[PDB]
Amino acid sequence: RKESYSIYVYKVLKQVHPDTGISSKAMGIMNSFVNDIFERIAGEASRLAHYNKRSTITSREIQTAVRLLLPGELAKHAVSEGTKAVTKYTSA
Amino acid sequence: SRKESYSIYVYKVLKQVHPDTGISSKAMGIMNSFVNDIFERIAGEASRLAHYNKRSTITSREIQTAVRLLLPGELAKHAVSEGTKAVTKYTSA
Amino acid sequence: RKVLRDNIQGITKPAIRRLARRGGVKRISGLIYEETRGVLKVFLENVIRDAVTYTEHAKRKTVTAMDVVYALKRQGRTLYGFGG
Amino acid sequence: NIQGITKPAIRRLARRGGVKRISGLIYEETRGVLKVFLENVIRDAVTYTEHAKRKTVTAMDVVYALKRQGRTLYGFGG
Amino acid sequence: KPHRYRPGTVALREIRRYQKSTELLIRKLPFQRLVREIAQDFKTDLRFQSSAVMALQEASEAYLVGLFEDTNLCAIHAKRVTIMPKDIQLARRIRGERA
Amino acid sequence: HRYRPGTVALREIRRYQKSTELLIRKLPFQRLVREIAQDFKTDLRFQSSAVMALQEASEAYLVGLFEDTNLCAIHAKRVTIMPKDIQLARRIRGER
Amino acid sequence: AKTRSSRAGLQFPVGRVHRLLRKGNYSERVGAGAPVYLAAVLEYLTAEILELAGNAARDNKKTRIIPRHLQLAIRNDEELNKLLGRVTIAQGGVLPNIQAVLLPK
Amino acid sequence: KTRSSRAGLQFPVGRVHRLLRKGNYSERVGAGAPVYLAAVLEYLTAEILELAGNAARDNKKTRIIPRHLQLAIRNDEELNKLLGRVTIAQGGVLPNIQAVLLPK
DNA sequence: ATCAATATCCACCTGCAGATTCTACCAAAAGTGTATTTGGAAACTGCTCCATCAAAAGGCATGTTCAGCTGAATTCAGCTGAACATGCCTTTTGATGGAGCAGTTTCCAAATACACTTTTGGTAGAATCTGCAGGTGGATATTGAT
DNA sequence: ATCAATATCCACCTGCAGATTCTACCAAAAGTGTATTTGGAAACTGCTCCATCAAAAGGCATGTTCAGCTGAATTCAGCTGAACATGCCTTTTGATGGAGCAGTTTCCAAATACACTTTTGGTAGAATCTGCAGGTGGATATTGAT
Repeated sequence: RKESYSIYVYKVLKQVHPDTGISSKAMGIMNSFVNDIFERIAGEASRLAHYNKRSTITSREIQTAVRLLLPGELAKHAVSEGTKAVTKYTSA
Repeated sequence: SRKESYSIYVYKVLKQVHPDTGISSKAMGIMNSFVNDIFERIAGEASRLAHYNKRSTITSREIQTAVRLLLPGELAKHAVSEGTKAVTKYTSA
Repeated sequence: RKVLRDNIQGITKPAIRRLARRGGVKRISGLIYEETRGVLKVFLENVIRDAVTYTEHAKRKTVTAMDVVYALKRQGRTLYGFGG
Repeated sequence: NIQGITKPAIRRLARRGGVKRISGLIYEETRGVLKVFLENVIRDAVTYTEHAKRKTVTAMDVVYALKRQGRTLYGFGG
Repeated sequence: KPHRYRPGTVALREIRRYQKSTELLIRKLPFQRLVREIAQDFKTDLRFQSSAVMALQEASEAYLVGLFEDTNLCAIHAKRVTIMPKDIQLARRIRGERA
Repeated sequence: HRYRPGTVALREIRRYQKSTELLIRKLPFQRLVREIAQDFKTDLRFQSSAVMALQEASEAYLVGLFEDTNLCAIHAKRVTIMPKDIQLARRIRGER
Repeated sequence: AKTRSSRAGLQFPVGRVHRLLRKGNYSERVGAGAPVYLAAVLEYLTAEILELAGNAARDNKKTRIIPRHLQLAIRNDEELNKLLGRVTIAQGGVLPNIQAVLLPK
Repeated sequence: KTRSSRAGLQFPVGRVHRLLRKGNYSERVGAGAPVYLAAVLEYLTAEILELAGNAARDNKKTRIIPRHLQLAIRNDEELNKLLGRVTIAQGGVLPNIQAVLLPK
């Protein structure tokens, strides 16, 4: 028991900087980061669906939540990455 | 096309405290927003509280601690009394 | 319809003076008026931007008072009186 | 105890804040501010402690307290 | 005389008057145009419920008034009585709106 | 040899803005913490990381606050921060 | 057939509140005491602001509470002011308040 | 054959889904939502690790520590805005002295 | 600006220890395969509400004068707050134990979620009522000039 | 210390736009009869958490000196407030077309519910390593002084 995002953060770390490592304290920081952004996106998506009297959160709510939450350029790319993963997911 | 409101209840409480006083629709609009707002803050905090304690159900105990977290000093003390009193009176059948 | 331009100047010097009065201001430097317009515009873009985002998400063409109320709540400027 | 938060240590904080010159009355003003800050956060943290029926204030209790006060902290369990 | 109030007297008279009332201080139509312009040079073909426009005016006027109170405190603090762009900037920076 | 007033002050700002170590002594801080906690619930225990979160939160808060105080002092044509500067910053911040 | 409100000695709707709790996605389960306690707190708070608003209306010699009265009651009350510190009341205006330094010397 | 690999992500789509279902956000959760949300969380993570990595490199370090995550966040206009009400423990602050306070 | 004399910084190396990273394994999620449920999209269409226009009316925004008095400069010295050498004690920190206690287990009786079936309490308008917005006038200041 | 010039009050008045009630349904509580959990309540651990001890060491509390910063006191150029003449364009009222919310149905592609089969991620030891913390030695940055 007691799951965390460490493994995944690390894999991503090796993709962008194979040569670089990360300390425990820094890893704790990244974990807080992921949990925080996760709660903000889900929280907003939660409100969006309720405002529109829908009972299910689809990628569409996640997308608008992202546009509302991330500033300009971060939103564009996040949105790009997002629709890209749903496409590659559906196909095969 | 019917939309619910707290107007009926806000109006009853008004007569209780000030029998002689009325309330304009705009003032009632403000009161409705207020009730809805505090409701969400209390429910919101109760929701979190339960989650942090791996509990799947929100009980008067969550509402109580949410109330103490949200309201300042006296307001908290009195809301807690009314709350407890109403619960015990409710369970007293 | 008809091109909308320079409407920010619709926020007049006297309207800004009044707002400063309600805010308790006695004396106003000549450059305050353009600063205030700049600040209002930023305030309005951010809220309108979110309000319209809630509109498009509901697939509507009409921005509702609720769209604005939710945008205000997000921005930390909760508004009572239009919750209908 | 609050007097334990010393002048020199308050100077250090100020320095990291970019402050060059400090008035003699700043030390006591700072302590009053630190105390109000701690009372607000701890009170909330301890409310999460009592709620979980524990005798021990946890980092998570603090982290949640800080989040309520609009002071989100990263690195201690969220 | 011709009679003439000293500079500052009328300003104080105006503060008392506007802190006494609650009506919107910016003209209606002009403000609605501003909303429509910003909204449009943002997303075309938008319509607005009249109350939606009023929600924005009420909100933007409470914001400017609150901002001016903070601005005024920044001027008084600089030992002035006249608010300047410099004060609004200091207030916005401390409010964390711009930093 | 004696450095002129302000010179060592500037030097410290450079040193401290460069580091990340907690600037308040630990024991004293832990002591202040337990005392205040005692007023809300008696005989409490504290995870060591609970105490560290509080010190981290407190110091970042005080540092941020000194930044706004400094801006308020500079605004009044000063270089010395005073209680009126801290007071103004907290007022604008909405903490008062 | 007793309403839960009367069983609880309340004016506010216990049933409505309970329904709002279950449909708001706050938790998977909602205890029977939750809506009663929440309806009571909500009722107490609207009784607190109406008491003060009614008085503001009286001080202004009106019998009908309007938004401005609501504002005067809230901003003049330390705890309510704190609770609604980040809230804005449409048509409420502000408190009469002029910094001393600005008055005729 | 995991949903992550299918979506081509390093982040756990399955866990994000479970976290969404059990977080009391809505009665139901679409299949794409966890994928989409997972992609967004991975991207921002890469973004920060990218910049913090450089912060380490510019410090003659190979190991990313809190200080680096702080230098990456604060020196980036957007990340800074997004994390404006957040404090990175052990991150310190950006070196910065107001002009007026300088010598001569 | 240099001359010279303090202290400050800053490289380049360098040796270990505290953490990292690397391994070797088991439950609890995650992925499947079926079998049902269903939310909410597509297809109309009833009908609020919004965008527009017409038009008259006077509340207010514009500009211009004029000069009161406020903000910006200067000057100056009293005294607050920086830099320091001193002397000392409260903070560090490192085990060492003992123990108060978060975390788990194992029940299960009390409390909830469910599926219907009646029963009203509320909401949506018509039918009645009425504070009070807007006007008018002297009583009362408040100001600002002599 | 007076007064004109004006602005500010306060009370008295009265029809009407904006509340209050009065009436009717009906979406949604309330009452019942089962089928699940939920989350305490005892009993026990392995932890992290206080408590001491106990030295040593910075790091803090002091008392001196004096540099130079904060304010107080003066000036004054010219910005910004108060007033006035003009007449523009925001306000008000009403009338319409019809854009596009919203309400209803109709019902599949998609989500939920299990019952199982596999697999991945969190643990608790094992095999290196990135940097800290010192150590010189060499230019720097300060600050006093020709």
